[PDB]
This record gives sequence, structure tokens and C-alpha cells, in this order.
Amino acid sequence: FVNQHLCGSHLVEALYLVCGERGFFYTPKT
Amino acid sequence: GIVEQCCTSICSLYQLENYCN
Repeated sequence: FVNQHLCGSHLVEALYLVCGERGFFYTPKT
Repeated sequence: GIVEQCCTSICSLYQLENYCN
């Protein structure tokens, strides 16, 4: 589920699953 | 940032983990 183009909700769901209890930050504009 | 690495181009686990706390 990681090795593809991931955008929007699909990207934040991947972050959620990978990062687990560490949590994550989603910063789409840099 | 994450959009350029994971949305516009193909994501990887290595890159995703850069955004874990």
C-alpha cells in the first residue's frame, strides 16, 4: 500500500498505518 | 515535501517514515 502514488486522504491513511502510535505530521504546502 | 515525494511521484516507506513523529 506504500509503493504507489498516494494523495489526499489516501496519503494520510498510509501515514496513519505506517506511523502507528508515533503519530505523524501532514504538511502538504511547503 | 510529502506531496512531491509521495503524490506527484511514487511514495516509499523510507519517505513516509520521514513524516512520523
